[PDB]
Amino acid sequence: TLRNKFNYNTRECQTINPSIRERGVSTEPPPSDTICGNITQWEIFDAYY
Amino acid sequence: KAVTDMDINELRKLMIGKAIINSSDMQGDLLQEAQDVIQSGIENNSAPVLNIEAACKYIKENLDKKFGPTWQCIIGEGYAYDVTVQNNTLLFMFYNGNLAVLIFKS
Repeated sequence: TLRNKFNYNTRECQTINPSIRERGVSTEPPPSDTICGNITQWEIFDAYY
Repeated sequence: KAVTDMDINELRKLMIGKAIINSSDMQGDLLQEAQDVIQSGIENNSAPVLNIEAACKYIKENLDKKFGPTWQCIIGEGYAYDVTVQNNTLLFMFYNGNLAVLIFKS
């Protein structure tokens, strides 16, 4: 009889929680290509000429 | 006169500040940056006699600060190489006469 509706209100309260989510990310660097160049005095000059 | 008069010893003497590109795997805009730095770089530390070590001390440090940390650059009269490089990271341009400049980013 002492515990009333206007002597003990009863509130509900929660916090806003973001939904958990599981994702994959694979980072692969730019491809690396072998190059073979030869330089001789003539091949320089041939272009130069 | 013209090409017939021009001999190798006259052609080299006539013109030192010429520029000639062989290969160019690197992008169009990034070449314009590097080409200006290496030409100005070598001529500075060409000194009385061309210190090939001195040239590639300057080019190494410049191209480390300018772009990326592990940039490798070699110059020479004549040589053969095979060099694994990343995509669009490599320029091969030789200077007039007997100077072959290979620059790349590993």
